[PDB]
Amino acid sequence: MNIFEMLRIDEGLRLKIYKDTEGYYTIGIGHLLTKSPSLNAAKSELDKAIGRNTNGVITKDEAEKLFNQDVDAAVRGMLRNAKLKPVYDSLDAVRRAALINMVFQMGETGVAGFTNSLRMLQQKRWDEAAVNLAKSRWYNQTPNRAKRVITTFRTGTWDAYK
Ligand SMILES: [Cl-]
Ligand SMILES: [Cl-]
Repeated sequence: MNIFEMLRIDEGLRLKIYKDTEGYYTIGIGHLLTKSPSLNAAKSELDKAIGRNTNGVITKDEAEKLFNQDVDAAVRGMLRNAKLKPVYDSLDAVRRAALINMVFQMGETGVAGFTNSLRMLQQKRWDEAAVNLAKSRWYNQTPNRAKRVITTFRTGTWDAYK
């Protein structure tokens, strides 16, 4: 199992523009298009992303291509993030995946704000972090997804994903 799979599980795959759990226009494998309330805006941002006149629908390959870009960008962002980098580097491979998941869902900034948890993760205080991580909006909004990631950080395994 790996990040792509892991994120393909949490995010799903949709070939037609849709609203995310927050109501934002999204497409593909959790590819946010816009925070705008306008579907035209989203159709536009879509076409710009694809390089074609899509009409709110893309192929799977297209989806996968956006997905690749997004994973790459997320990593790269993390690595350029002073609060993030260090934690990331301290982690083992599985847990790194858990962090990237979060980052993809929530944005580096979003994630860089879980200071306490971040710190606990860095100290490898798994149970503590898992509890800390759970005191969050994120957990309360998307409990299941959140629990998956939390287990992964706590256990260092893919269990939650099997
Ligand atoms: Cl893009
Ligand atoms: Cl959920």
